[PDB]
Amino acid sequence: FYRNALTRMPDGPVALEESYSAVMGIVSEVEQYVKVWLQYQCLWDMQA
Amino acid sequence: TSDAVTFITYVQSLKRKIKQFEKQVELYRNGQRLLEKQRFQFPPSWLY
Amino acid sequence: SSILSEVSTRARSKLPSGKNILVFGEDGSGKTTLMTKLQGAEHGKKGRGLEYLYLSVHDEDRD
Repeated sequence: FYRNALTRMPDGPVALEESYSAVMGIVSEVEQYVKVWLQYQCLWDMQA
Repeated sequence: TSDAVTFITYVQSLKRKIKQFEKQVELYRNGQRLLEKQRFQFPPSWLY
Repeated sequence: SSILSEVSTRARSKLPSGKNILVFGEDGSGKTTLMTKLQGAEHGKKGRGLEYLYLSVHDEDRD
């Protein structure tokens, strides 16, 4: 079964590259939101 | 020879406490690992 | 102000994280199979382009 369409790309790996870039941007924003949101867990670490 | 025999009897007395101190080391390793897995804020004055 | 913030800045310690692994293997060399065997899975997916998976690391000392 045919696996060569990536080399048969007329526009070059840019479309795959931009898809990967979108994925990394989404995950980076998600983890950035988590980091500031997850920061609240340090409150318990720190007794009265 | 009095000084030497005093040193020898002192280290002989230490011989008995050697095993108790070794089991103290083991149980304190256990307690420290439990405290770490209990996630307690170790004081700055803590000696590791 | 702050204080409640500045006390929170002295968190006790941190565990290692953010590690990454890079590899090359020729097409259909079992590279995907052996990568997925590291974490124990029998087989992942043999595809095209960069692939991504995990590395299940557990430390009993740190739990």
